[PDB]
Amino acid sequence: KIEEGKLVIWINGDKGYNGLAEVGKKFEKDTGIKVTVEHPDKLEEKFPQVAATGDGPDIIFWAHDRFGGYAQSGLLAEITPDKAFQDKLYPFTWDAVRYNGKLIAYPIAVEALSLIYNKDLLPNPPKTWEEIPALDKELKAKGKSALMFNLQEPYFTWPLIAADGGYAFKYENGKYDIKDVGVDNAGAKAGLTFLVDLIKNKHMNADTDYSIAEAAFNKGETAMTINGPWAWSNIDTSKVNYGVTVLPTFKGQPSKPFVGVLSAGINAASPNKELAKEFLENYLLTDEGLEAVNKDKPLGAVALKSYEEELAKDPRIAATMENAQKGEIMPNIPQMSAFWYAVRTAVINAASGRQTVDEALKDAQTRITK
Ligand SMILES: OC[C@H]1O[C@@H]2O[C@H]3[C@H](O)[C@@H](O)[C@@H](O[C@H]4[C@H](O)[C@@H](O)[C@@H](O[C@H]5[C@H](O)[C@@H](O)[C@@H](O[C@H]6[C@H](O)[C@@H](O)[C@@H](O[C@H]7[C@H](O)[C@@H](O)[C@@H](O[C@H]8[C@H](O)[C@@H](O)[C@@H](O[C@H]1[C@H](O)[C@H]2O)O[C@@H]8CO)O[C@@H]7CO)O[C@@H]6CO)O[C@@H]5CO)O[C@@H]4CO)O[C@@H]3CO
Repeated sequence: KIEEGKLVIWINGDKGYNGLAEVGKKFEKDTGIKVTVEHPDKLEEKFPQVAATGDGPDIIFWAHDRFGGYAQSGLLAEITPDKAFQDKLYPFTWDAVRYNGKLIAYPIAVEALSLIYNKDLLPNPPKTWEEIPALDKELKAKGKSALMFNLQEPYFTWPLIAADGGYAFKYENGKYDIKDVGVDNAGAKAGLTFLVDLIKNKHMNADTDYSIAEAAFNKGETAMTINGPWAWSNIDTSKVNYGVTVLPTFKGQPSKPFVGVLSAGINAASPNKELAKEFLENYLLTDEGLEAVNKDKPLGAVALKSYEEELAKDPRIAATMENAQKGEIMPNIPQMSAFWYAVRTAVINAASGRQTVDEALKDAQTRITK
């Protein structure tokens, strides 16, 4: 069902889909071509189903990590932007959208975790992970804790584990080596061990989940937290006086948060590929375009250098980018579902003495490169 002479875009419901529409209206003015933005529930699952049979939308919006699965099944058309369009986005962001050495989507927005702190309790954030244990005792003397984050999820603990050497899969060129996993090196042990210590010296609680670390920061009980752009909305509400800054270093090495890139890909089945290419590169990927979606619902840090510079006037955004420029692009290969599951295990076991650091990581690694 190659609709033809139309544009149909699929975007998640929690995004700036009305702003996106106005861009669509703009397009419709210089072209006569109708745009249509929809936000169907479970679009990330419906896409692969409808597209396998030459259906779905012309363009799909989703975080880049799902795009590798789509591309393996040849659901996404390859893109060919020119060097001069390429130089308009941050370099790092193009590597988020290369599958099998091919460009499969356009990078929109960039997300990464940041260190969020209570300005009131902690007038100056720690620049070191090593210096947090002291801060905790220092702060516990007044009834408050130093830090509180999601420990139940690998996404949240990786920044530290990867700080000194850890990685998921090696990127030596534009391909990921699926047998070269960095969960069992020196660096990962150094970082996981540091984390275990925090739990063992009662500086941290082993069952602290997302909702527990949020409640705590937000009620003013703890002085720091580790969260993303999606979380800001609730703190505003909470009325806390927070700041957002770079992640602490570990052994003098930066924390390595995973990076997620919001991306737009074109259905391999679209008859409208040149139309979509036109709309993306010249209508959406411009200052007036990112601004129109953004006014509807913030995007965070964007990949468009020009607009980034203006957005980065909000220290929360500049910090997100700073963190993403130090982070680890979340690999988009199918093997990643192997890393999650196994890393969630290695960490939980280490944090509850159910297995040492050296035991957990080693069995994690065999599981992954299995
Ligand atoms: O119940 C909650 C959730 O249930 C359903 O989701 C299931 C999902 O469909 C399955 O695919 C599976 O997911 C596993 C996944 O495949 C594994 O790879 C791993 O997940 C990793 C992610 O793939 C990886 O991207 C990363 O994730 C981080 C995100 O990138 C990052 O943006 C952030 O996420 C925050 C969201 O941005 C924010 O909107 C908010 O999320 C709410 C969702 O929007 C909303 O859909 C719903 O989620 C349902 C979902 O609809 C069902 O499909 O509620 C969410 C509130 O929790 O907040 C997010 C932060 O909480 O953060 C994350 C890391 O959390 O890393 C992860 C691994 O660390 O594991 C997945 C299973 O754990 O299973 C889930 C059901 O559990």
